[PDB]
Amino acid sequence: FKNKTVLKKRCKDCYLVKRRGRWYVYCKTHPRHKQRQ
Amino acid sequence: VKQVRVQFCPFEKNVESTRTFLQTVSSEKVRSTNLNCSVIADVREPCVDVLFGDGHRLIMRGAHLTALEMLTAFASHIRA
Amino acid sequence: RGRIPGRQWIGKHRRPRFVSLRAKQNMIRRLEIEAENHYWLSM
Amino acid sequence: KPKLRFIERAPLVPKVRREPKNLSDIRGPSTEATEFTEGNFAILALGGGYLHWGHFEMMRLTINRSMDPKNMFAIWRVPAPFKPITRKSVGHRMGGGKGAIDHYVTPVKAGRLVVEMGGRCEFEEVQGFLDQVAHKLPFAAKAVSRGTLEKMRKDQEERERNNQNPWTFERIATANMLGIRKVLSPYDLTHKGKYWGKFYMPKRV
Amino acid sequence: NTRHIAFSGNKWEQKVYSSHTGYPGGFRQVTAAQLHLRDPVAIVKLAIYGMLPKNLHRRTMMERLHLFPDEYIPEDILKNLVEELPQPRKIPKRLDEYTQEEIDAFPRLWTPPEDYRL
Amino acid sequence: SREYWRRLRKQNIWRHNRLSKNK
Amino acid sequence: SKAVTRHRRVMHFQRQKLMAVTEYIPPKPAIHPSCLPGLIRLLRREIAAVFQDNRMIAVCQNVALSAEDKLLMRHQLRKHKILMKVFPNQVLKPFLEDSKYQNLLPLFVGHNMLLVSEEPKVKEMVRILRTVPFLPLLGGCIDDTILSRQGFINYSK
Amino acid sequence: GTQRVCLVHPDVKWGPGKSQMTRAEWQVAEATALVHTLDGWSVVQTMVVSTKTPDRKLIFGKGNFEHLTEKIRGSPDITCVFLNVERMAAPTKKELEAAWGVEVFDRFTVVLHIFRCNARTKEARLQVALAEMPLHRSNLKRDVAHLYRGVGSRYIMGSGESFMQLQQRLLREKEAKIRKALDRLRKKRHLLRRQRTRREFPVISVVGYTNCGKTTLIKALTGDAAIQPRDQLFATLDVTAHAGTLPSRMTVLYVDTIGFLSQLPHGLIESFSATLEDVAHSDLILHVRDVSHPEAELQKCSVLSTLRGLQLPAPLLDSMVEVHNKVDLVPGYSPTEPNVVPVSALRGHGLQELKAELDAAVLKATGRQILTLRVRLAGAQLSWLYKEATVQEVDVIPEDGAADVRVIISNSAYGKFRKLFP
Amino acid sequence: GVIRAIVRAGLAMPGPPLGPVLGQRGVSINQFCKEFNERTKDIKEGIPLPTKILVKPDRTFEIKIGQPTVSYFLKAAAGIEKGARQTGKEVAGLVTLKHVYEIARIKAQDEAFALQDVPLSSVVRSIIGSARSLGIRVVK
RNA sequence: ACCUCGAUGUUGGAUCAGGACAUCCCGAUGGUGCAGCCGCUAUUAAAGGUUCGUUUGUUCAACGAUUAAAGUCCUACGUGAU
RNA sequence: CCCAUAGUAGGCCUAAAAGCAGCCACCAAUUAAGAAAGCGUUCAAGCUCAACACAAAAAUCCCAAACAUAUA
Ligand SMILES: Nc1nc2c(ncn2[C@@H]2O[C@H](COP(=O)(O)OP(=O)(O)OP(=O)(O)O)[C@@H](O)[C@H]2O)c(=O)[nH]1
Ligand SMILES: [Mg+2]
Ligand SMILES: [Mg+2]
Ligand SMILES: [Mg+2]
Ligand SMILES: [Mg+2]
Ligand SMILES: [Mg+2]
Ligand SMILES: [Mg+2]
Ligand SMILES: [Mg+2]
Ligand SMILES: [Mg+2]
Ligand SMILES: [Zn+2]
Repeated sequence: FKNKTVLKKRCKDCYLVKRRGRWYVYCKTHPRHKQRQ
Repeated sequence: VKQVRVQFCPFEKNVESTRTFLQTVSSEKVRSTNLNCSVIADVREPCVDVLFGDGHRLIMRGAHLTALEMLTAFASHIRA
Repeated sequence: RGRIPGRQWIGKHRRPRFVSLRAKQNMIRRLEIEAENHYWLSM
Repeated sequence: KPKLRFIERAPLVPKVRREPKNLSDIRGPSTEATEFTEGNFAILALGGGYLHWGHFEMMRLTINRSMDPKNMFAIWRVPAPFKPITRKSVGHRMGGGKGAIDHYVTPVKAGRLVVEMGGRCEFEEVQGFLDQVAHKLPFAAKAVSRGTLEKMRKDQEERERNNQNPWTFERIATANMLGIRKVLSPYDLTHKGKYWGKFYMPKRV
Repeated sequence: NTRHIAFSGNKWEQKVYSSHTGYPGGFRQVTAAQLHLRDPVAIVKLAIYGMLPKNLHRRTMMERLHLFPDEYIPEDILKNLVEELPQPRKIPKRLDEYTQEEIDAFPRLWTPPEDYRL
Repeated sequence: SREYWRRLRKQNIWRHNRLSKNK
Repeated sequence: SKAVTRHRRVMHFQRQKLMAVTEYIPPKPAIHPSCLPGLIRLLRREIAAVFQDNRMIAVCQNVALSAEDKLLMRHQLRKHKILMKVFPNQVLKPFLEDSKYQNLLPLFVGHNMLLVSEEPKVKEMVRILRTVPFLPLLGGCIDDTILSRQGFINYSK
Repeated sequence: GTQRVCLVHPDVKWGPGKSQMTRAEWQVAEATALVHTLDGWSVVQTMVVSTKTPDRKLIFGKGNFEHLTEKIRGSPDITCVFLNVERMAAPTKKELEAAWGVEVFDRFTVVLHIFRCNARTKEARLQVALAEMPLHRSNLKRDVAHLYRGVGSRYIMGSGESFMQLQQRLLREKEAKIRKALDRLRKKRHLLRRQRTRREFPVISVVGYTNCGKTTLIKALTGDAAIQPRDQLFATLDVTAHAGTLPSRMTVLYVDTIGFLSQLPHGLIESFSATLEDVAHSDLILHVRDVSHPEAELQKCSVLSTLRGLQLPAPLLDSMVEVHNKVDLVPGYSPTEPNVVPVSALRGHGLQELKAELDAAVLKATGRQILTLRVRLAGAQLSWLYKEATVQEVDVIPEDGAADVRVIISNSAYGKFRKLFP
Repeated sequence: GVIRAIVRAGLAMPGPPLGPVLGQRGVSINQFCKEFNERTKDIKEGIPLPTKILVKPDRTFEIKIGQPTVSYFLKAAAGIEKGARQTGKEVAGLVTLKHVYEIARIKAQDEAFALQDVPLSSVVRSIIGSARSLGIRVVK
């Protein structure tokens, strides 16, 4: 998880989900794509 | 999974679900995943009978089931 | 916590001031009066 | 020569006389380089600011790298830095005369085009890196086509026409209603409240 | 029934009640939900205390005030009671509480597709 | 005309490729 | 502070009031307007010509096959004079009523591929389909006479 | 900043500092190219001054120093003086700056300026700050009486932090913070190389004097068109690794490094730290010499002195493949000393011979063994070898179901193969 | 699985180009090259011939072969050994439309290659495009 | 140059420390060019802890030996009516 | 979301570099597909796209209490 003010899907498998009050880029094939707003 | 049979009457309506199920199940990817698995897409209300490798039968009467529901049940029974 | 540097209302970093509906209505009322004044001076 | 031309740090003949920082050259709407010329796309400056040689290099490198030379061409719509900005030695006390010329900038006013692009291309092909450059510019900027610029101007005109507010900054300032000219500036009589210092408010009517 | 007060919005989790024991590191900030769970009267007590004038009569007024978490009230207080004030907020009715007559009166706003799983 | 629409589709694909070059 | 500042300079309260009063007010449209009330014809001609020329027509669902399997099926069909055709349903729906095929409406849904011919090799075609226990023969209409699969089998025999 | 520079070259006559290998004209040409590198200024005046005591504080004698300061003060167009004296000591810099009225730069400071202005790296900025820490006599061109009496005098019985105490504290704190930041950047640079080391890529460092053609040689070897050599001095700022293929079909990293310079404290230049540590960790060292340059011997001596001062491993010093570039400039050239590969980077004349030579060098250095190995087909042994070791040749026995593969394999990969596929 | 190769009829040599790839899927390379040489004897010798081998899960061979390539065939027809470098301006041989027709006569006849377009226009246009891509000009 | 020059005693140290977290250690957690061991990076966490010496007035720095670590700061560069 | 045959593994180039290492051509057939818009391969093989069909953080302790709906 890296904190980013702007969230970008870095591959096809990244998906945006609003959880615990903020947006997250989650990815299973490339966990390093994990971003937190 | 061992065998899958799909039966329907196209001249009779309410067959879109079963027809799409036939197309998706017969898609070359599934048959390549299990070549041993045999599909018999007969046709003559519409029904789908799936016999698994464990001799277990699933019967889906697709008169009022959407293809998504039929495929989800089929996958769930595959998982067993 | 929550300090305004230096003196309020004068410096570069002033205490924010926000217009209320009351102030907006007052200014609008004065503007209406002055518009009527324009009309009555135009003749 | 479709690629964007190199811009020198300072004029070949350096200015010898220090000149005042007349911020009016940044203040207010732009009256020059406001329309397209030999191009179909551009970077429009929605605010005033000074462009340095660093900004010029950023624009040149980014546009040159991201463009297609065989199908796209770019041209500057802003002159090379000419206005000299002077800085005193670090830690100098106030007084002792004006500082020596440190850098050269070029002023840019709101509503001006900084770079203009054209060629056998459409907007979507260019808007990406034009927006990158605009976002990295020192002032608010936007990648705008001829069509988009005309659309935004027409939208501004439509808002001015159909606004339901009986009171407008233009009217009040011109008529000196409430004596607001005591608070306003003489420039406001022409800015109509759409400009505040170097900042241009587009939603402002 | 001060235990059964209702907060509008997310105040249960956002409203923070702050105090300082005086000793260093004695700053305690407890959310509204936590304070309610600890003391079922503190929320209303503090609200009334804040709304009362900030003078020397406030503590006497708070003495006159009586708060009880649940329906139970002391017999002497009940005998003292004179009038019952109307509740400031009318409690909305739940579906389980809505009568069949009201449900029938309210029209059906749309025709759901017959072949929908819902 | 089949050839007309074939050429139109080819040109549309070319335009899409040009647009997506940067994307 | 200069008239032009790097930051948004604080406005005099009267100027702030003036700006707030002279903000833009959009026109409210009373009732929201939101809730107020070549290739196609080329393949039209192609379908008309196909129907007029072919004496027998059948349809199927050749979508579950590989590219090479579909190519092999096409080659086996072309060994006979029969021709396999692909057309969109979106534009095939009008053709049924246009050519007066009312009974054909509930036959062309989803993937549908035509098997137009004049000389029926239906016997060998069914033999070919037999070794692939899927891709069922779907109802067609020979010479303006709708035939079910039992009808096709009887005609084959 | 559009500066004007007087290039003062101390020509050392007799004693230490007397350069037998090179001439004053060549050295001043080198300095002129150095200053031209920065894109900001150029040499307006050049003076070569004879000196017999280069080690003294003022470098020059009394008369020569007075003569120099006379011209420097008389000519106003000069903004700074570049003293081609390697590094100046702090007292020497202070005295010369005070006498001449303008900033005085030496080779060390000029190179630091090259790094900061051209390669705007945090390393360069921090190094410039570190070297600039000595700061006194702010107002040059004039001696300013100050009369610092009575500032911060005792209030009751003592005084607070005085000047020259605050200056010392700030100096110590700044040195500490700069060193700590430089250490962090060094650790990050080391981190960058972990994956390369684990994959055990043969890494070769191309070293040599500036403009010898290291970048051009790497471009020729790898085939990468992105590499852009330049005629400018110190053009190849920053160190970068490029992959290339050898005749043995092996993949090898060439570490394009910053070119070395004569009379320069490379160990004390922080921007050179990446180059120095990369050559230290290199498996092989490729020494590129521009034989066409008249100062070839001096350039070789300087580079070799730097390499020796690096205290690199003895095997690394040995087997350092020497490549004589720019041979085309010399019409007819014959390498007298053996084991040197004459090549033309631009024209690619001896590149094949160089490739074979350093391929043998890599095989010797990296410890990889060339051997023929038998692998059962359909085992995936062959694919594993394809991935983890270079495969010179494959010969499959159709009947047996095995293949004899001539492969160059490292000890690690060989052990992994033996364990994974016994 | 299906393995595609462009092996030359005469050059049935097991090893460098065929050994590893075929073995990765599992083969009797001796059998494969023996059958390929049988096909080479059946057809002309010394010419590339695309193949469509299908390694069945039962570890058996079904070699499917057809016409020679198009590029080498066109080069042979035009009397060229090595193709043009530019192929847009460089030309090494010319072929007449009649010759193109004649070669096409024996082209659209292979099951695997899919060239079964009944119209002659389809195949002639395809081979014309191939020649234009190659360093061969279309005469008249 | 806004308070203080009919005095606001001002470096470093001792003593006692209050506070912030932008966390040095201990806790939990995501990523890694995370095989393991070491690490690096980011989120959360300020309850507790955060050494002794040689020279140097040093704060610091270097060095010696350790430690889980020997944190960055604010507090009139905290604290001389201690 | 589905789906991808193809003259052929377009030529040259290279040990082979086959849409996918580099340059030039960059057509054309299938109802429908850029000699391929991206991954991957020692090279292949394999996976996708266009095309068919369907905002912010600091150092003594946050800082009025609270409140969305009874007619300006
Ligand atoms: N005639 C000739 N000129 C060469 C040759 N190799 C390099 N050069 C020239 O010398 C220049 C050297 O540029 P680079 O190769 O970038 O320099 P470098 O060796 O990296 O050295 P630095 O720039 O100091 O880092 C080239 O750009 C050419 O102008 C060669 O073989 N022959
Ligand atoms: Mg204040
Ligand atoms: Mg005195
Ligand atoms: Mg004062
Ligand atoms: Mg004053
Ligand atoms: Mg007093
Ligand atoms: Mg934190
Ligand atoms: Mg201070
Ligand atoms: Mg697609
Ligand atoms: Zn991802």
